Amino acid sequence: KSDDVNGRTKMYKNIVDGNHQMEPGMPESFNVLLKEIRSLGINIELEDE
Amino acid sequence: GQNMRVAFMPWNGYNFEDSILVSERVVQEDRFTTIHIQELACVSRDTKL
Amino acid sequence: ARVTVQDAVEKIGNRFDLVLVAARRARQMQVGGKDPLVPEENDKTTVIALREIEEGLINNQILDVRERQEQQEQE
Amino acid sequence: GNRRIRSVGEMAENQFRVGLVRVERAVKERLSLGDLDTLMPQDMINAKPISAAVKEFFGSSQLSQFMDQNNPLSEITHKRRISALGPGGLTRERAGFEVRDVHPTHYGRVCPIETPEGPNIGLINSLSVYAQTNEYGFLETPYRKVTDGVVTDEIHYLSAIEEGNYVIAQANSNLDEEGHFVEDLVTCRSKGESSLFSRDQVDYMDVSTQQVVSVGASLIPFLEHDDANRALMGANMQRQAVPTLRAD
Amino acid sequence: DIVLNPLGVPSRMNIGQILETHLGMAAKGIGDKINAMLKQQQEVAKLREFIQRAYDLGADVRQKVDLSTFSDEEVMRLAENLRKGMPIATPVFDGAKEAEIKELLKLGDLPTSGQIRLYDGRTGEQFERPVTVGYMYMLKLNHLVDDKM
Amino acid sequence: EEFDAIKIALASPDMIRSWSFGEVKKPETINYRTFKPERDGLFCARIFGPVKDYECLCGKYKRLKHRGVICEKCGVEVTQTKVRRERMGHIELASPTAHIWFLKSLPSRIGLLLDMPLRDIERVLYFESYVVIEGGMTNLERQQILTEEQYLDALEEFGDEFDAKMGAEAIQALLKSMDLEQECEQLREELNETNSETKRKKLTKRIKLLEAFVQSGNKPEWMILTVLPVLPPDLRPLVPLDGGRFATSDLNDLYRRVINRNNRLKRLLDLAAPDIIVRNEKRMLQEAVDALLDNGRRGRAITGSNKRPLKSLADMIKGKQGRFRQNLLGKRVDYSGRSVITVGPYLRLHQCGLPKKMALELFKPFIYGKLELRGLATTIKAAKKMVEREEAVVWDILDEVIREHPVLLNRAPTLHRLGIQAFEPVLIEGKAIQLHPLVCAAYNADFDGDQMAVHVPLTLEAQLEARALMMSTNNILSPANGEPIIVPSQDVVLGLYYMTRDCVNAKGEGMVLTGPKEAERLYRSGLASLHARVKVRITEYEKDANGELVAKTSLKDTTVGRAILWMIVPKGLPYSIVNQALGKKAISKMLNTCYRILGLKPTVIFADQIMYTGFAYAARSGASVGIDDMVIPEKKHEIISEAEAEVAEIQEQFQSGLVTAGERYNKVIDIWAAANDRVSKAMMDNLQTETVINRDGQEEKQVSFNSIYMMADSGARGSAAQIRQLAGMRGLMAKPDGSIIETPITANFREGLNVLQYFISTHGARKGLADTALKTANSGYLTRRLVDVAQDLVVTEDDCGTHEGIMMTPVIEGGDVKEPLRDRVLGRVTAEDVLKPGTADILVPRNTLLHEQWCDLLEENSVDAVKVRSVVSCDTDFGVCAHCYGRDLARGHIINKGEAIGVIAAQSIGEPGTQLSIKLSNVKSVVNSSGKLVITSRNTELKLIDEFGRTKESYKVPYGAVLAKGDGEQVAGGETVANWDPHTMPVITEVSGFVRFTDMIDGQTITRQTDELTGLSSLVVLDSAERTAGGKDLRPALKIVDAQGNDVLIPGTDMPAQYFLPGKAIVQLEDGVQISSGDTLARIPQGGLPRVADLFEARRPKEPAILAEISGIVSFGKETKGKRRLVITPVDGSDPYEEMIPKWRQLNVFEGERVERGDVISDGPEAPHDILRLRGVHAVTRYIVNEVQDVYRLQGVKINDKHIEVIVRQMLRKATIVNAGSSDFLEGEQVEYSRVKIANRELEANGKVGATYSRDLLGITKASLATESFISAASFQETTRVLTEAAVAGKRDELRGLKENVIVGRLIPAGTGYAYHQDRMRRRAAG
Amino acid sequence: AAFRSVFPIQSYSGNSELQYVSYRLGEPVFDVQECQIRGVTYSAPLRVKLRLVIYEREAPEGTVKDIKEQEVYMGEIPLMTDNGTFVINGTERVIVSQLH
RNA sequence: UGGGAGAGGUA
Ligand SMILES: [Mg+2]
Ligand SMILES: [Zn+2]
Ligand SMILES: [Zn+2]
Repeated sequence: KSDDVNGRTKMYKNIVDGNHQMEPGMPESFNVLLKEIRSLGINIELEDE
Repeated sequence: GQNMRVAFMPWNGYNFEDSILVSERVVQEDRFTTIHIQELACVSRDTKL
Repeated sequence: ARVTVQDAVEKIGNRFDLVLVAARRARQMQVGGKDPLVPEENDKTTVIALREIEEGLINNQILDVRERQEQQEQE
Repeated sequence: GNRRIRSVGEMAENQFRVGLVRVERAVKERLSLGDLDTLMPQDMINAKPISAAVKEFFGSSQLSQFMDQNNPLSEITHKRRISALGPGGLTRERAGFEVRDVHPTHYGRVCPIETPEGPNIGLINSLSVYAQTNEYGFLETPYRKVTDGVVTDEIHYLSAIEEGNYVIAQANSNLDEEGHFVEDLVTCRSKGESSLFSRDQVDYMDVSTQQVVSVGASLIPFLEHDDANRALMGANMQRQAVPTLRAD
Repeated sequence: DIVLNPLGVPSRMNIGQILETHLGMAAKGIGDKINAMLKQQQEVAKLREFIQRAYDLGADVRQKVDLSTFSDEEVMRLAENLRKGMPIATPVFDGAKEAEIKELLKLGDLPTSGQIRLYDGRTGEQFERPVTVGYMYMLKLNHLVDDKM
Repeated sequence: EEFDAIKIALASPDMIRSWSFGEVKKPETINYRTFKPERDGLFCARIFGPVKDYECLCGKYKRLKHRGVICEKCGVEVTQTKVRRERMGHIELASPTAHIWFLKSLPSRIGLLLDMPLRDIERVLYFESYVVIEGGMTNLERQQILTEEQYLDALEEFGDEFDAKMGAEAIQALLKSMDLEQECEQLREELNETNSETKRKKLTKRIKLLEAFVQSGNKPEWMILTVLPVLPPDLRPLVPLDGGRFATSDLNDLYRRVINRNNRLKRLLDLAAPDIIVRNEKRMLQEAVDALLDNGRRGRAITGSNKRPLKSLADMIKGKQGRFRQNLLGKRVDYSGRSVITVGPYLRLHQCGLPKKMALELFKPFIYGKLELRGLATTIKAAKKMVEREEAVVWDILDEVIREHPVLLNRAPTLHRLGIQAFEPVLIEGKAIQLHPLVCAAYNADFDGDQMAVHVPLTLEAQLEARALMMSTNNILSPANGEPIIVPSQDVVLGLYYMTRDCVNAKGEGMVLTGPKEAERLYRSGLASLHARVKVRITEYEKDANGELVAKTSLKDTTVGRAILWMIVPKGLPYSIVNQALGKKAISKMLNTCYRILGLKPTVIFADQIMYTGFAYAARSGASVGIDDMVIPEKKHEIISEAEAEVAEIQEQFQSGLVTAGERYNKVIDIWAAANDRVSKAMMDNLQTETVINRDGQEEKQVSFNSIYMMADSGARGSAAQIRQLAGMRGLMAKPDGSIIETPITANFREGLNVLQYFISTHGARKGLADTALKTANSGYLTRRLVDVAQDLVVTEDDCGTHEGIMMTPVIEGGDVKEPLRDRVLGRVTAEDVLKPGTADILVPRNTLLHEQWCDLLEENSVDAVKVRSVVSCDTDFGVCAHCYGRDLARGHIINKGEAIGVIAAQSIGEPGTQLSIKLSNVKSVVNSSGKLVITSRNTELKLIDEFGRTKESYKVPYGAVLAKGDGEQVAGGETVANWDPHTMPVITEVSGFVRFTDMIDGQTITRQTDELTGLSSLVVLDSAERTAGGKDLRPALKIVDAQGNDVLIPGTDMPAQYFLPGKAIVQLEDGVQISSGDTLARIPQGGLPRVADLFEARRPKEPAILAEISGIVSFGKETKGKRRLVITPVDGSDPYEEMIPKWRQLNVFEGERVERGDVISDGPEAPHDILRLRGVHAVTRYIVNEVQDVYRLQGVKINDKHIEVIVRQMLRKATIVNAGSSDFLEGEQVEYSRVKIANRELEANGKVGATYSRDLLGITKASLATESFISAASFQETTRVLTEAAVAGKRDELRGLKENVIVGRLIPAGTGYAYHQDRMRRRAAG
Repeated sequence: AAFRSVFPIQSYSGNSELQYVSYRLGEPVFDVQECQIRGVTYSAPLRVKLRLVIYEREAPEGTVKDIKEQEVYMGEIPLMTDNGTFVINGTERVIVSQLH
């Protein structure tokens, strides 16, 4: 219901398809936050496992 | 405002916590009917195209 | 359980996995099209699933053995 | 007596002076080095800084407010309003409880039951009905001078510090035959506090019984039977009333 | 016209609500009697006598109105403007007492205690206690559900 | 997109070049004639991607068929324009510049690294002075700052040998040249010979910084930027306004300034510029980069056009309006709307009235889905026109969709969790939501313009979560206490009170009725009244031992109304709950009784029927408010005139001058207080029994039927003080500073105040009215701090299996019990079995949840105290177990696992912030010669035991007091049997003999003078300040001796009883008199929400009660100092441990006593740091819990104590190492207590030494900032400092908590996400 | 007062100075309803007579060399209507008094 | 489109 773009498009077409189920992902404000802490010269990254 | 015939009594929970029950004659006689004038504008601008 | 779900909580034991198993049964009725074991009474699939849980026809291990026997009869 | 009133004419005079020195510097610089025979005053006086400063003030100062125009009481209470904030005044976030209280010198100059009920509560006030200003800007309120017990019809506007010396009678004290008080132990207020006094000691009397309250707080009937927390909200909520189809 | 809640009064202590209700009941009673005389088309002397009696009614009030100087067309015009209720001034901290409110209620042939016996609208039965009925002055604030919704 | 950590570190220049997509080289954003970006500008399409979706810039490649294609005419690749918010650039700086965070975010991270002053570092970076880097000669040492004169003379002197530079390049050369391992070895060997504590703490700071660097792998020169990254252009957009003019982007302005000054520095460096111009340009570039990173930090803030300071990247991260606190911890939301609420009194408990237009807008994709599934709409334009035209088939589809689809209803501020509740909507015509009248107490929602927000949940998981967790028929009880929140409010209460009242001769009394249906028929036909006493045949069901209901019918003596209410009381309850005049407390106890006996669904149906019958019969009552119903007592003028005569008498006494102004003011305050309470009692009597006039035999009195009294007495609305101000007297109104005015307001609101009385009352009116605003600000801030300290606390286990716990005793402080044991223990779990001989020798086993009947078992056996487990003593690391928390108070049964008890605890504490025989213990006492028990120990208190074995009374006996009675005997109650000296404390000896004035000189040790008012020669002792030359090394000791002169002896010890007495101890007795055993010798004279905040922030008071450290003999330390010094000599150990005591601080214990660890030696409020350090965890929990519950019990607020224990457990999470074990925890550094316990667990597993720790009570803010997760710490507070320390240390958040999984966006480890998170744990562990 | 606070003004040396003579206010171009319709402020032209003299520094006291007195236009000031309000850009504002 | 200030208001 918020800043997850693929999740909200898929949620709209899943509701119209009659299948009330979401597949969520990363909110875009978190990527905004990652790019701003990176633009402060500080390497922050989602460590994969 | 207008002078309203007012009775002080609880009426079936329809004036429960600072609520007000109003007769339909106040809506028929158009006592608290207000006029709300609203201005919309349309500007014709010089687009470079 | 169109009013309250305390009877279905008394059936299972824990509201959180009650929500999860009712969600899985409601997905099997909404997506999969499997038969509601309780009569429908023109209801949404979530209330049909909660009615089935409160009646005591399905559980977590009952749903697991049901989908396992479907996987065995197909594959 | 330590807080004066800086009104619209004084504020626009100061912004005009700021624009005038901002252009006076440049015209003195031009008169220093320019030619002399053909130098008119017109091409060296520039109307840009003065008009820019006074238009900036009148359009977007913190005290140039879009007027409330719900009913006539809204506009008249806006036009008789007193703001502690703005350029040179306080700030809303860092004001304590001491500036947001009813000082005893507000009797007749500032209303104690008309103010907003949010984070703006003691910082926005309302002028009382009979309140004036001095030539210096201090608030003053009228009193009837009593002489030898005879309460006359002579009216003196006493400022905030002058009334702190005398004993001033209450407006709810009884008079007869255009004479004197009907009792001996008469209530009064002096030097902040308010205690009982004799009927000959008194120096002044309030000019009316509605001298304390503002304009909007003096439209409430039976205000004296109201709690002040609800009278405040009634005086506030009268200014939000829409005008209806037929007046009544 | 409006049914308010009585449980909002004794916690917030705004008794000017109740006193304005009683004085409005008295004022509307005077307006009802003037409207009855005007609808029956009685006389100019009856109207002058009754309006004068309603005017010089208070205890030791400062207003002295006298319809002897009022010509008959002005008394008919005044009764026409008063036929919807006589307006009543009441200065702040210089009000009307409950004795003067009850005196105006006794002039208007209304109950002195301020309360009449109301009947139920739907069942037709009667409320078991007398209910305070009068004429408050209501305003319509600018927080409308057309703008909030 | 799977990940299990978030890792932060410093950024290499090659790392920034690896994120980069091309160098920004020119400061232009866009062309302004044609809105196209410039080549290599700040908005360039060749670097940052194309502008249109799937186009190039020149428009040659327009279609998606060239999906990724680098064009030839422009060079911008055609792709999505989604890449303009992912592709960063870089700027190659022409000279190195320092990062502002690692220079100014204190501690400075470079002055902590090189051990240099920040003034010297800034003087180097500001091009004001040189600094040498390497000295080939011995004359110059490293990190020595030279002025320019010294630099020139050393440059002509040594020629070429040394090399000193200036600016950020010098500091980068220093950080490149330093050697971290050799510096760490040098500082570690320096820490051995370090005896100075300030050098030790500074050295541990520097050593931990060096060790963090060498364990993270960051090079230390990366704190000096050489490449500068550039934010992507869709994260700093150009927003055109309406008038063809773009709006000011502050990040674009700061980036443009950096590019301009960098290009000018490149041109100056190429042009072989003079050194003054080059140094000025480098200084301007350094300050421009520092402004871009954090504008208002180093110098003045660089302003924009409107004289505001520009926003920078640190401003975009930090603050309440920052990215974290405004877009990650809470955000705007689709499928949501708002409107004004009204009453729906026709609804059930699970229904809300939702408008048609609102639900039609919120539910539009569901309507499209059902339009496709029913076939009425084939094209999307047809479905759009069908929903837009609002056809009747569309309304039928909407009624089908709304059906069994809960919506969430929320009202700001959400102070606790019952401000979001799920309802099933009813579609009503209108524009206002219709809230049910019983949930308005939970929402705090009256109907004077409150608005509420609807939130539609979409998935089946969300719908079932709303149905099974957040439905309004699941939230019957509070989580804070156990009390129900679905309580009738004022109109239900007035109706049920008026239904169950009684009269004496009403109508048809004394009839005998067949039952409730006949009573209803009688009242509805009108043959009887609602209050007439009748004889009703009543059948009631009671539960057996098994869960069945048997009936027993009788004839009761009721009214008609109680019979009518029995028709809605369900089967199972007795009749005694309906047989009285029901007020608010009786109605809520009826609902609670029905709940505990029957369950959830009968309580829901009973609350709805209660609401309908109360509303209908209050409508039938007609209870109005009139001006005659506020009856003034006739005796008011008499009491007022009598108090006027009394104040005239006291004023006449002041005219006579025998009384002063202070005693006159106090006496007139007592006079008007007595007059006010007398007129209030007279008013209340004449109001509450005004219906004496009755009939059928006589005039028989009864409870009144006055309207104002019925509203006050039913608990509906009003209280004694408000009815007092309505009818009796207004009272004593206070000045704005808090002083009381000597004349009160003597008129009520019926008569009406005058001008002066209204102006007096406006002071207190505006005081309360401003107090509400400032208190809701402070309450919101405190609730935020509490939630952020206790967010991650989840029940993760089932039983830790420990034997610690807290001994819950009934609070008996004062002369009364405050909370009994049943309320203090109902719902806990016993840490041990009950073991008393007692009355019956009860044994309840360990680990049992104390139910209601178990609490009645404790009542009937009169048990005194019981040790139960708490969350502060749970042995589960990373959470608590279910058995150390006990009962889930919102549900009643034991708590499940996966519950956010910390969020529940913090909301429960921060929600009412807007409402803000004889027995002796510690017996060290002797008897005098008069047979009375004098007391010589300060920490003694008396406990009146009772016959049942409890302590129903306790008092603290003062020091210097004397006890009349003894111990163990039956004490005649009703009087404090001991007597004390309340003003001056005497210096009582316990040994007899004749006094000789030895170890003193009358004239030198004391000031030899008679006392000035009595004439008799006294011994006034002058203090140590004004002593003689021989007074600075000795003190006067009143050595009580025998009749001839030998010193008497302490019995049991060898100490010859000479008593050193301090100054201001006026000895009236002379020599030669006999001193007894138990007599004296001299005399020595003597907001609530901020209190809750100060107790939770662990703030030390300014004058702490100084506490004795150990057990031993207290003496005095080094004398002749301004601060008097104290040392305690132990009987076994060594303690020269001194303490500075200020000038105006007294002493409670003298220099010749035996004190123990934790003994108070100065009066004052205690400090919880000291309480923890000297008395332990259970002591500091009991202190904080009782000190917070004091305020909450004062303002009538009932909160359980496990919530405060949860917060204290979250405060106590830190342990400092004092003796190192075998792990790498050195000394005196704060480590996490759970990790220390895990390390000691594995050390006793593998058989090693183990570590010795000490708990550290931190405040809420310090604990929530020192948590081991930089995302939670940064999203709470001090984002600059938290991200700086975390980036230097190279941490990683493991996303273990609720805030981290909310920010990143996964399921929280609580509730229905606990299963998925432990699934992920077993996957990434067993993998 | 604002004109006398800054006038007169000498040079960097003293060879010329600017004297203020008198000010006046012209008639407004539009009435209040016209400004509220057109969306322009309700103002007035400020016309002030100035005097420019030149000190002959080649002379010991060269008082009179060149006397200019023309009408100067120093911006605009928005007038207050007959109710106490100002019309600024067509909208109606109120300058609230301050208590400092 | 959609950003930032300032002012006032509602609970
Ligand atoms: Mg409200
Ligand atoms: Zn191209
Ligand atoms: Zn354990």
